[PDB]
Amino acid sequence: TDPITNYKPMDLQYKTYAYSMNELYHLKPSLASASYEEDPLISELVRSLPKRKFWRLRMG
Amino acid sequence: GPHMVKHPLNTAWTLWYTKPAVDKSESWSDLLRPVTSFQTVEEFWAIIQNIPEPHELPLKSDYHVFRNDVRPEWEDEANAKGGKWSFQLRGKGADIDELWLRTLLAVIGETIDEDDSQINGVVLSIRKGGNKFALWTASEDKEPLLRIGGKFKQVLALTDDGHLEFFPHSSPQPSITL
Ligand SMILES: [Ca+2]
Repeated sequence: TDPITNYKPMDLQYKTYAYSMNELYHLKPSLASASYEEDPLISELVRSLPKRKFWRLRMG
Repeated sequence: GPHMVKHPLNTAWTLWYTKPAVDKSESWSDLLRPVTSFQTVEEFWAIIQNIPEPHELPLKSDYHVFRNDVRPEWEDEANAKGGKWSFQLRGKGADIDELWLRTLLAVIGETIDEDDSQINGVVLSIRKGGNKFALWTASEDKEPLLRIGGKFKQVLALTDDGHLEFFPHSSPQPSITL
């Protein structure tokens, strides 16, 4: 949580959505909360990710 | 359960992976695929928490996170006239997971990009000589590149001794060093 983590440009002309790093951190899933787990869009998106073998972690 | 109220991102983004080769006969095109696309903060977190962290990745693999209409290839029209700010981590002592995450947050958060967007995507490369972070820009406009590079330096928490190099895609010496 160094200063850059609160930085974000203000009064953007050509963009609508900007977030500082700490604002994005604040939206991360929290300890012991099922809001993400129970969200059916989130659940389906995670299920659409590749199986573990895809990443070829075994190659080191 | 119920849907969370999502927080939109300014553009959609796609995560790509380059796999390491397992056979002498695999080409680059065989080794790269787009994995998943997203346009909310919450979808981003769910992806990041369910794919391997950087410290898990094998040698000669890459994560690429690019705007959904740009391929992570310099041939792409959006990249071909541009380049990348590059940083190499000589050493495994840095927390590559947090450096990568901070970079991603800065990118999807639109914090270090110019208002008139220059950033097309960002690439994590796992390499024997040392791992690399690359921030891909659409142009070589010097003044916008300097502001992006300085902010990238702050995101990565480098001291003056640590150096970012900008490489125009049309090659291999750097044209700017910070
Ligand atoms: Ca971790």
